[PDB]
Amino acid sequence: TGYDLSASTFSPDGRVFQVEYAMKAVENSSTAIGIRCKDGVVFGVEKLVLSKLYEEGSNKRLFNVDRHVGMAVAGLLADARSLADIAREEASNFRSNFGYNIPLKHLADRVAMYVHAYTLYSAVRPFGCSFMLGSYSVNDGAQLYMIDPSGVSYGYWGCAIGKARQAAKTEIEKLQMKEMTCRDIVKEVAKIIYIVHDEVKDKAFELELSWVGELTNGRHEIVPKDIREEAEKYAKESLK
Amino acid sequence: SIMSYNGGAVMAMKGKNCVAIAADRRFGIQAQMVTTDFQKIFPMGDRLYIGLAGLATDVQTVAQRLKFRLNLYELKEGRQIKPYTLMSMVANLLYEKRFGPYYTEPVIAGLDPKTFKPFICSLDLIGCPMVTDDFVVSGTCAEQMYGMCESLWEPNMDPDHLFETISQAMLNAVDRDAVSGMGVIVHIIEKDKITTRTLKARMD
Amino acid sequence: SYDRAITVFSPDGHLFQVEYAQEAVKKGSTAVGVRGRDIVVLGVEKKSVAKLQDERTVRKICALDDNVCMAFAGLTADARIVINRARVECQSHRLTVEDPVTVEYITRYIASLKQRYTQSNGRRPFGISALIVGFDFDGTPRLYQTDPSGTYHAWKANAIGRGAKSVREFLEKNYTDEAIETDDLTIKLVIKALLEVVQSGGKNIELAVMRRDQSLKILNPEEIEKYVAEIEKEKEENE
Amino acid sequence: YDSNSGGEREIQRTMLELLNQLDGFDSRGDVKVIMATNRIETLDPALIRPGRIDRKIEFPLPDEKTKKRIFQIHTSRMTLADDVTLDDLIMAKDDLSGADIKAICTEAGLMALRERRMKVTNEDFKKSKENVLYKKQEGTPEGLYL
Amino acid sequence: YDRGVNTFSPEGRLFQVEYAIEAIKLGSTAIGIQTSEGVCLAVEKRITSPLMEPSSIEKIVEIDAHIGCAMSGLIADAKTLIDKARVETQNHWFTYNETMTVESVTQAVSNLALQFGEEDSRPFGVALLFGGVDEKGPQLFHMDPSGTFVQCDARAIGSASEGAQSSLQEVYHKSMTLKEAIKSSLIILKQVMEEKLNATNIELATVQPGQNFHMFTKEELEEVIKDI
Amino acid sequence: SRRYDSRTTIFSPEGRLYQVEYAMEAIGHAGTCLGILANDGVLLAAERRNIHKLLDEVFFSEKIYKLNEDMACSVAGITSDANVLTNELRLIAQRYLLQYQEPIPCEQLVTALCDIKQAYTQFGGKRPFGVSLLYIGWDKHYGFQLYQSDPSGNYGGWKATCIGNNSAAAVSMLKQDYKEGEMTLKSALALAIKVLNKTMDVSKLSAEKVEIATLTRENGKTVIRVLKQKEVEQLIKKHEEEEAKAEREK
Amino acid sequence: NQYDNDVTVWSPQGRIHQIEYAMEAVKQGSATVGLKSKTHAVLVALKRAQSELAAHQKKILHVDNHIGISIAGLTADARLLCNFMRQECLDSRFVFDRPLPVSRLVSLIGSKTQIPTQRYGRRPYGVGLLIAGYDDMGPHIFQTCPSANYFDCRAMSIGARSQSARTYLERHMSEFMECNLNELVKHGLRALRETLPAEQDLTTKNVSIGIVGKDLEFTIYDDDDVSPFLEGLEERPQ
Amino acid sequence: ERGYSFSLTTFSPSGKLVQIEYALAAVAGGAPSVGIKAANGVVLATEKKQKSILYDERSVHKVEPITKHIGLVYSGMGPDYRVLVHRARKLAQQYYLVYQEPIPTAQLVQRVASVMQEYTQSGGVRPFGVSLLICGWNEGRPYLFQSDPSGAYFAWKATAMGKNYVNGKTFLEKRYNEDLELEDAIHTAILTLKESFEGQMTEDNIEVGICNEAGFRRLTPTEVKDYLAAIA
Amino acid sequence: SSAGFDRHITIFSPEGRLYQVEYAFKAINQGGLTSVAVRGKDCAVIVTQKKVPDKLLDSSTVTHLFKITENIGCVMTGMTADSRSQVQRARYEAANWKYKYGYEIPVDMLCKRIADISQVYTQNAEMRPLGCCMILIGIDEEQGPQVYKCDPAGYYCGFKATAAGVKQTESTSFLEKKVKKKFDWTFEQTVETAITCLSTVLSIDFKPSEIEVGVVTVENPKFRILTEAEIDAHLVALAE
Repeated sequence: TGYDLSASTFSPDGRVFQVEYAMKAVENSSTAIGIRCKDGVVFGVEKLVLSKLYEEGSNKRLFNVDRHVGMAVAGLLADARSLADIAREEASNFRSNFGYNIPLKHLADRVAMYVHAYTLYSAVRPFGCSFMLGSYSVNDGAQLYMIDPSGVSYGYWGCAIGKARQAAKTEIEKLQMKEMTCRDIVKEVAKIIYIVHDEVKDKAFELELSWVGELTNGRHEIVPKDIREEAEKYAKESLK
Repeated sequence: SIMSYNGGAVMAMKGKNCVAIAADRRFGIQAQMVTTDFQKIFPMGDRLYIGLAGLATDVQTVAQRLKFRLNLYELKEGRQIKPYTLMSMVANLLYEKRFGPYYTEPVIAGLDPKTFKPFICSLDLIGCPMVTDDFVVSGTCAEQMYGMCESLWEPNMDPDHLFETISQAMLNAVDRDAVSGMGVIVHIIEKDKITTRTLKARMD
Repeated sequence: SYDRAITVFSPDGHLFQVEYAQEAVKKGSTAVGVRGRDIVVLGVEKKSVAKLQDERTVRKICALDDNVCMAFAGLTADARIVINRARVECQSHRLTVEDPVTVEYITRYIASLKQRYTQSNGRRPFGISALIVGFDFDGTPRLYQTDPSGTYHAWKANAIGRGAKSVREFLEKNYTDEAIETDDLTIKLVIKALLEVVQSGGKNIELAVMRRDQSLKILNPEEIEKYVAEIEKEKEENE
Repeated sequence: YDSNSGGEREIQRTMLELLNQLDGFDSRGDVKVIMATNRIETLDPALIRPGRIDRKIEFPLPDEKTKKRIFQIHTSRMTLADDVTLDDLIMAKDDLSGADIKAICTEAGLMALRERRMKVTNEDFKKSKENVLYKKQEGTPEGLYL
Repeated sequence: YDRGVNTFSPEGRLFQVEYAIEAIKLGSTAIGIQTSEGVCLAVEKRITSPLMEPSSIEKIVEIDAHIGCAMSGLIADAKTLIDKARVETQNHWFTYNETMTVESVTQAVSNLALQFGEEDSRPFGVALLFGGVDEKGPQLFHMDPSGTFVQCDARAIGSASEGAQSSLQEVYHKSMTLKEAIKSSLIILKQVMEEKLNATNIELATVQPGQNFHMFTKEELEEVIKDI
Repeated sequence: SRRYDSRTTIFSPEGRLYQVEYAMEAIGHAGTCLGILANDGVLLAAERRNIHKLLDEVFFSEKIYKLNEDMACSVAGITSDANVLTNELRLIAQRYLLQYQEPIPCEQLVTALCDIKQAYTQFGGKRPFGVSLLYIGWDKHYGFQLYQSDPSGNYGGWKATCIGNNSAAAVSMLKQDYKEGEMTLKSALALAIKVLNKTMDVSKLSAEKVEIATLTRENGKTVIRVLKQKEVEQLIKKHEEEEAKAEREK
Repeated sequence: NQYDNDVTVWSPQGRIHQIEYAMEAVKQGSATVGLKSKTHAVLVALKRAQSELAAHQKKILHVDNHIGISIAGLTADARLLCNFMRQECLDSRFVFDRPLPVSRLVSLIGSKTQIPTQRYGRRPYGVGLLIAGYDDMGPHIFQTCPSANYFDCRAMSIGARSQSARTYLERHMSEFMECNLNELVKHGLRALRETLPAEQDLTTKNVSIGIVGKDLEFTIYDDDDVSPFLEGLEERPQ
Repeated sequence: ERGYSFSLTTFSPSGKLVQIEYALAAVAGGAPSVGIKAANGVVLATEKKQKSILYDERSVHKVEPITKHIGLVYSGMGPDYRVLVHRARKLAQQYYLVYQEPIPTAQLVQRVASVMQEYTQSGGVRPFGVSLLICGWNEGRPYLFQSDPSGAYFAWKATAMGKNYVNGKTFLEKRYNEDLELEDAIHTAILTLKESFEGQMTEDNIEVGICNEAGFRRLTPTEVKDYLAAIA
Repeated sequence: SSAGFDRHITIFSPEGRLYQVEYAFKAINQGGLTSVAVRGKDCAVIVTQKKVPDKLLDSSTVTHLFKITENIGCVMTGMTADSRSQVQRARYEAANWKYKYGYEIPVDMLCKRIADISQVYTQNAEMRPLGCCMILIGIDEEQGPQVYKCDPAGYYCGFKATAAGVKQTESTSFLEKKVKKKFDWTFEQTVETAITCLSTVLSIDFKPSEIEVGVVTVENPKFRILTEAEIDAHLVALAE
């Protein structure tokens, strides 16, 4: 009875349904998952297509915040670019003052306070979009951290974001991350992403792919399809 | 200088059961006289005075800002102000201006509000209190200032001897200079009554 | 549907708290007044003074300058601000533009300030009005009014309070050039139109006549009785 | 309503039966309808379409000219007393009906019979003038200085 | 129900903006006409009581030397923007050395049309009619509190503007001169007015490049009367 | 439900003052004070809200506050909201005495705090002052001046005052006892004893539960007299002697 | 409907209708179809006026030399961003002395409309701007919406009755990447005229057309400038 | 109405004010703290009981003296006490070094409670339900004052709040009259303090502060029980 | 029962009861975390645990043990989103004590400083209650070990043994008879009291991996988290 209206104020049950509204708003977004391999971190995004609707390859959810860091985001695209610029400005402060690679653990804590402070004040609103933070370095190594609109800072070897985060993470436990090469970790995502999220609900779509790691010398750039023989690795076992 | 501009000298010498404070009546710009009725020592509360020597503006401005904060405290509690309270009030007010401090020579001479015990103190223009029990020394010629006041000022002084002590002290130190002169007023206060006298000096 | 009124307009295009505020002027202290080619007059009464209280404290009508005087109605709380607020501006129009205060300037200030007074959520609106009484330079008359919306308008005579249109109907006969040819008949005509306003008992009646640029003086209970005698004689000889 | 009934909701719907009863289907002739009550807003705009759209009037507070006239006609047919003046009665009151000016002279005649006078006596004239000095005829908030 | 003013409607659209159009209905009716030789406009003063002075409240004001104006709706809000643009035309005549064009006057007020700030707490429901002569000759502009700008050959506002625009476009003449615009103005005038015509009932505004300013002059209104 | 919303900023709806009607209700709650006309002096009275004898009475003057050497005031209302107004006008009267080196005339003085109280009753949604405090003093022009502060900004200043709503019984007494030119300040002091013993609810005029503060004009000291209960006790026996003398007639 | 009041407060379903309410204002405007080829781009809009004697108010205007734009919906936020577009276009034109591509420039506009759609006490902004421009890689056509989502497209349309435009666009937009300017302009109006009711003009003064290119500066085509585009037209069938 | 809105304080139709009145109802539900003004000094006896035996009173201290010659005790709720503590720790020490001398405690109650007035009276969002018993020694004559959230400062020779506020105030109203013997006043003040107190009384169940004319001294549960129960 | 805005604000009820604060008391209970703080003679041991729903859970980030200073650690409960924001704050307020005052803070005042602004979080409802719970430890001069706890109602609290939270009510009840004793506690005795109190609350006694156990003792005053090697050594030591 009006207890779920204000995000700053709590409810008689001890929580806020506005966070549940922001959490389930991420559930309505298209499936975007992530996984980290030994020498790198794999990113991916599934972009929905209705009619065309426009020139292919633009307005993609893959964003580059920092040299060694990358973004796999879901949800509303304006807040996705907004959270990309919030992290871009945060990465700009660490590069300005210091000039070396921002550790991903403390980078997630800086973005944690941002997203958390947005949930404190009822003037602003909690962002109903989620993102995937991952990075690799020679001294640091490969890390993948998952951040939720509630502000909890943490990370897993892999995570799932989209319509269903259960069936998307079901096969990750049997997937071999370390031993198999990062290039094989990309196809392990590309196969099931075509399997799951069936084409009956959405007729046309496209799967974005991005990876950063030792093979890229720490630099983050979107990897195309035909490059690294990924186009054939995509449709090989995904036809089952 | 700003001090010697308006001139003036304040000397507060305490007696036995009473406290006396005096200041010259001469007020003028440099070597030219203006008027002798300009008031320097102003009454604060009851049975307590304060001396001021310096720029007449810094004499009036501080006395106005002092009476300002004084009445504010006296209206909250009807009791009078202690000499230690006024000494810290003037020192704090003069310290509020660090690089801009007003140029004056505040000298607080007055009785305790509770009892008849007299107390005097002197404060620097920057807010530094200088604690002296009874006698203070000033003037122009050196041999008269520190030489006479040792044998002049007694440990216990009566209003008679105390008035004649500062009399010759303001006659030898002031009237020696050509531009200094034009009379000196003396304020000697005690618990029973407040006495105000003036010193006879030449008009040259 | 209907949110009543805060700031934004109502669905009918008008407001409410404004219309609601003008009724305070109706229940406030009534006032009257007239103008002429040289001398002008006014009146207020509605003092409700029992003479057992201080008479100078209830005094309301004042003057910024000898040329321009202030006449208001309603509660004097906000009007005391209108006094001081106009005293600062009339002193600025004194200070800047040293010429005598023009009625167009001073009225726009109060009006421009009376518009922002009703604007913010924020500054409280005025629930009272006022009417400027005075004379233009070189003896020409000036009288204006104020509106809770921050507008000004000029009248041939001051009629407000209860029966604004009824007194204005009596002011139609006041349009003759005979008023005011002599200041004796004008004051008698002021007590005439005022006789139909409230009690008109002569006690609380207060009238100040300003002749040309000379400062007005409140009529004492001496000349007021003589002007009331000729008004009663003109009524007795009218048959 | 008295007291708790069938009820806080449905009683409004059986009053809504009155609302449609006066709408009405189908209002044609008269059967004149003259309504007297506090607020007219209880009737829906759909009711005004059949009627009645003529006009509604309000009774203003009778002034001193109306007080004396109402008190005069009531005392016209039935002869009054000469010692009681109508001037001080209408002058001492402000904005009062014709009924209120009547029984303030009755409350004087009320106490008059305790002195056992059927005749007109000047002992009541002061006691009636005392009721003029008693004031209390009118009151209403206010209280403010405007 | 539950109208959110500047916050949009469930349908949806702005509401108080439409109520600001209703605020034009309560104001006096002004009927403008733009002609090749000049621009003529008329509005009724609507004197409530004989105490009212005719020149006290006027709906025609002068923004710039070559720019006329006709206000609408509220007065105090008009004269606010009026005197405002008068300062805007003064700063435009300084840096650019040339008088401000009637065109740019619109967009100057149109930026501040709806601020949703301290002004424009409540917005102002004052419509503005911009007349004058720019480098292109005589022009007549119309705007609303929402900031719409459309160049109209003949525009009417106020109460009778509904019935005024009816007979307006029918008898309007685009290619004719001011000679016909004289009698063409009094046509719609005498229609909408229910009372006798005098200099104090209405006011005329005529601005021409060669004859100006003008504006208007005293006792030319009664001349149009006897010319019927 | 047009006036049921909390506003405190804009006015009500028929032209009446919204909160000021309710502000005068708080003034008539537990208020006590009185005033009368006196030549060559003036007199005021106070009442202690707590009659408990365990109080220390170390507050000295409490319901009567002294804002100046030549002027004082009598607080009737919430003591918490008034203590902000005490130092307020006291500093405004001090900054005026600082500026001109001349005692602040009570004409503009009273109207200064009335406009200060008016700003809190105007805008910002700020809580109005529910305290009505008196004013007494002397000036070089009109001499003795009496004033009473009101929340709305229009002062209730007159030559008499009514505090609180219970004092309405004393208003009909003050208008009937209204006199000009006779003082004898004790004539009104003995009359003020009749005000407390009759019009006020508390009878017998309990000394420890009331206070009487008078101001006698003296050049240039202007001595303000805090009595307090000293000879009020003999004024009790003086008023009772009048009651014992009045019963001798009948 | 009380949950749609505050833009900050999320609805029970998470969808904020204040953006969709401004989507109506975008869809309540005139029908405009922008499109681009590899060589040059042609953007088209529509004009409507209050009365007959009132000149039809123009929509397409010019900002940057190589950036043409159209507009629909509220004019208050339009000219606010239009002057904001001037300041953003002169940023690099002054300091860097080069024009800004549409790619990175609209990213600032999307962030400018993020604050009014986020914090409390603010409202979204209905915007019908269709942005064009030429960087080194050729033309780009974006879209403006209260949701602050811009998509790079060859052709897109907003406003009233624009759903019928996209259907005619899909097969045509792929074939319009080849042909040159002239025949592309008259093929652009062959779209809007099918969207608009077929029983009325479609005059010269009620339609807006503009053309921008890499080596061709953007010129506003209105009134007599439209006449060369409207000559040699195929009438609509019945 | 309503009608008073807030800033600085809420509204009532009849008397006092609603809203924070409910916080005043929480003041009576706070920790009871007795106080005593006896002869040349001020005695303050509070009541502190932990929830379980796992707590040691040596950590949390309910008596936090602001000055060497001025102690204090709180009657009311929690850290809003500790909020005005550090406040008064800043507030009283500023005025102490302005004139460099303590000055009689009457002016201390004037200034220190002046901002406490505004702090409690003005809108704090949530209200403040902590009252205080003010003490000190001034010019040989000490003082015992009682403040509240409403900002009304009192003066009592023996006072109590929290529990016994109905019983103990009427108790001290009858048995105690005017000024009596110092330790004999502490007796009857503790007798009414144990009236509604629990039957189990230990060194850790209460605490007794004392303001000497030689300066405040905070006692400990050790010397509290070793004195008497019954302390006198 | 509720009247007015008291649902969304912290103002007290007619019974003198807070609303938004009383709903945050069980907001820690919804976190599902039991941290028991018990102090021996020369030492104090904190026992906590965690849940591993997915095999991708990283022990590093999801570890709930937070170390404020070298000599002073802490632990949280309830929602972990707000807890991290208070962690970096305690590091900042302790650094102010290091900067200004020059030495290490007793942490007794750190609980006051944190709870003072935690009271500001409880002051205005627009900045949210921040329902994270804080439990502190430390070392003071000649005071031996210490134990401190602060919930987000904003006071400073510490005692011999104090535990509050979801299941900590059942732990303190068993420890009343268990801790007394109340004599010199060996390191093996303090660890034995960590499992036995957990055995009354849970009695699952799963792998020592998931549970996190810290200790603060005076040998080297620095705080140290128990290594997984020694935890399993003391686990098989108490169970024979």
